[PDB]
Amino acid sequence: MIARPTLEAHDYDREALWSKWDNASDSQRRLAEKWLPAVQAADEMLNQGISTKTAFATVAGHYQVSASTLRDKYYQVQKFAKPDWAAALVDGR
Repeated sequence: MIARPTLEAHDYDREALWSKWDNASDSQRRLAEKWLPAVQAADEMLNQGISTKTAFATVAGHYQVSASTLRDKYYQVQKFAKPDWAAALVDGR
């Protein structure tokens, strides 16, 4: 679950960011949920020091997503705290 966290440690108030999620359509939250297990699984593989090609290839093999698309998003959510990653995926360009 994107449970609901300890809204305690943050120089920025997310109510605005999470209000956006609450008002987002079901399809948008659903899309973010689909991309959340792929980005999270990739982090575990990089932690084990697996080659990026093999790490992304394995993820692209198990998940039907573009390896190039997932890599761009993985670095983009790096600056965002993991708990807000679900909200960051809602905000697409």
